[PDB]
Amino acid sequence: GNPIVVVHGGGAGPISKDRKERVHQGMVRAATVGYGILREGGSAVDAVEGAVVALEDDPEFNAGCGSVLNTNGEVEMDASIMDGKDLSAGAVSAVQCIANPIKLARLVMEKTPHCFLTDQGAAQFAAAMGVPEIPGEKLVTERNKKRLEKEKHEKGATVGAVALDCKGNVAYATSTGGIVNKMVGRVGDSPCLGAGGYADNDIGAVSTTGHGESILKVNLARLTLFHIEQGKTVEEAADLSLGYMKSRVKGLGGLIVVSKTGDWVAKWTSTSMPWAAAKDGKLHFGIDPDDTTITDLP
Amino acid sequence: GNPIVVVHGGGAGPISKDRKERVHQGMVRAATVGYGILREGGSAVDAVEGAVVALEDDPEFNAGCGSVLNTNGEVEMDASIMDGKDLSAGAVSAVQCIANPIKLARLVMEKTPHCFLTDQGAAQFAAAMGVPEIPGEKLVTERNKKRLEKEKHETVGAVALDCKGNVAYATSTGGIVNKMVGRVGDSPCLGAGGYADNDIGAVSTTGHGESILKVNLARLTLFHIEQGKTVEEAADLSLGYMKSRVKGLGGLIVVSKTGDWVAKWTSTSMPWAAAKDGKLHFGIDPDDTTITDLP
Ligand code: NA
Ligand code: NA
Repeated sequence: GNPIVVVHGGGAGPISKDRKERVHQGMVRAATVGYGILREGGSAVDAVEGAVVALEDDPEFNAGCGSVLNTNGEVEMDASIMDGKDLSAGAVSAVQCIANPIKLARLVMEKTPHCFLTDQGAAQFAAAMGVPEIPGEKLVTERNKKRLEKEKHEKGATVGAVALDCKGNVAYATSTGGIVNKMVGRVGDSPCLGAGGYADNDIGAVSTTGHGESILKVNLARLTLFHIEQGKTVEEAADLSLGYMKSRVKGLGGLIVVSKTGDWVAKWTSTSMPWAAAKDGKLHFGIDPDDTTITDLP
Repeated sequence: GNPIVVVHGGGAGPISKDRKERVHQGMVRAATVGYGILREGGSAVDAVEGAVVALEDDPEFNAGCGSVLNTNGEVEMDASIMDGKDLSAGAVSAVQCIANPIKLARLVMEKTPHCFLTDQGAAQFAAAMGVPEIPGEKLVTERNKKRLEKEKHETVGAVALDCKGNVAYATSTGGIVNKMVGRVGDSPCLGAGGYADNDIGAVSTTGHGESILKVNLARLTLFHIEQGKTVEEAADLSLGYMKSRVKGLGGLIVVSKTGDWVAKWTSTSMPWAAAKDGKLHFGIDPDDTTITDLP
């Protein structure tokens, strides 16, 4: 039984030669953790969580440490995780002062009769679960402070993973800092099932990135899976769904897909999207269209 | 075109003879407001909002005043509204101390570059928009206080098709009895709480929120319509899937772009009403439909 892990960063382009290598190493690390969990017989859920925790902790990515700032220069995070076997899910929105929103989303799934907690109640739940509070300042990066000032002045005028485990289970995890200069309490697509991602053993798993409002309006992740159900390949499904978002709501973004049959793809309508996939002892990586590197994974 | 408005309450248990009549009058009033807006040439969005504001203000219904209580005996509300023309939307979650979450969801849609605000940020936005703050107690009913105590010791919506061919949905709720602080249901989530698309139709749902979210109930219903199923087949298939896959019960109302509509549920009951071609349709229990004329 051949397990697969696919990871994505946020559509980033253009980037400096030296930052491109840090992004590359970050993607490799996330996919290595994810694949490593799968190879030891771990679940698709553990794999996607492991991969996303890596990207949250990595300051080079828009999730956890490295999250973009809202209008007040604060880090407000969203995350969701879904299990394709029983459709079990966990999600958090407008979370602050925690290192790993995806672990909190996993906790919502496993420890509550719910699948979505927000802001104050999500903060209270994190405290009750013994999740350590970190200075909100430890999530803020200088690059994100500059981005915010740039955005505010111009106005003068989103990571994830999908997996198929050894037992045939599929899962997705999506985590974000949102959009630069967002309003206080703005909720994106990331914590919303069907938009931020979707996982179903009878179809496959999707994790998305891009303009959250657009992803929400088109239900991007569930839409992708609807084309797969209708007989389209993972590539056709991704193209059709992304294409529809572009034409209908003028939205750009990207997604990663894994079908129940083991087919996978990473596609985007934005400039770039860092991505990596691991399957059959091989690591696939890319950032720009039609520029992919494949290396052997012992 | 012939405009249509469909409204729903929350799935209800066997209720008292006199409570059924207040429920009936509430549903009639919501559909009357909705239909009245449509008949004057108003948009589908204005119609669904008008119908839902009525149900929020009505203490008989689980939205606005009459919202079920959370674990702390407080009212925390969720709402979403969508316009089928451009897929523009507005949603709010864990909102407190405001009379009309649906009006706040409409303001998110019209006055911000976003479509979903939560808790503290939604409250800040409401204040900046001049939305009056009401005491939490004004949203609390005695029936709800009893429900909470009972539970501890062990949801409304509208769809419309306007004269210009636009479709819309509005969904508003108090959530589930004894829910955790900050619990977000299906109601403010596009594709789950509802979905509106001029190229298909509009859906508004009710029931076990977690189940509705997991199956993407409203968008799922519309996928079946896209595949050639009638509004009735689509509703049955989607509700049936929620029941079998995630053990969830609930209900929904649908209006297709062609004018076909239906109200279906897997729960015990679901108060509903529909207005089209000067006629009002109403029911609570399966196959109890009453039809009356309206000039
Ligand atoms: Na990061
Ligand atoms: Na009410």
